[PDB]
Amino acid sequence: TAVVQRVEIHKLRQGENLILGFSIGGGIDQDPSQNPFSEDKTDKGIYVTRVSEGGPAEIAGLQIGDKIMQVNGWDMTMVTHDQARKRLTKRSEEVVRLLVTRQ
Amino acid sequence: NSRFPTSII
Repeated sequence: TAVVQRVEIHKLRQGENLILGFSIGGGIDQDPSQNPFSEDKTDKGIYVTRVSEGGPAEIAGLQIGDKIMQVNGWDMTMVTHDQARKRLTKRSEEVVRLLVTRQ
Repeated sequence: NSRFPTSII
């Protein structure tokens, strides 16, 4: 029911920032019952909740609803929302590889 | 959803 995908996002510079062109929800500090994208409503994982049309994530193949398992090898299955955000937005990293699962 | 915060990155 879930298929593994590997995407390689090349961030886009927007002013001082490097951006990925998507949004995330979830995390072990959040209420998993409110995540509309998961199969199991106790799943506290990080999910892609929106993708910017024409942005880096879209070009790389990311899709709304994808569950993020790893970012550049870092486990994303049991992290807080803020930890996930920080891992995805390291200013020093222009390329981020995401391991995701897709229903 | 107010109870499903999301972050833009």
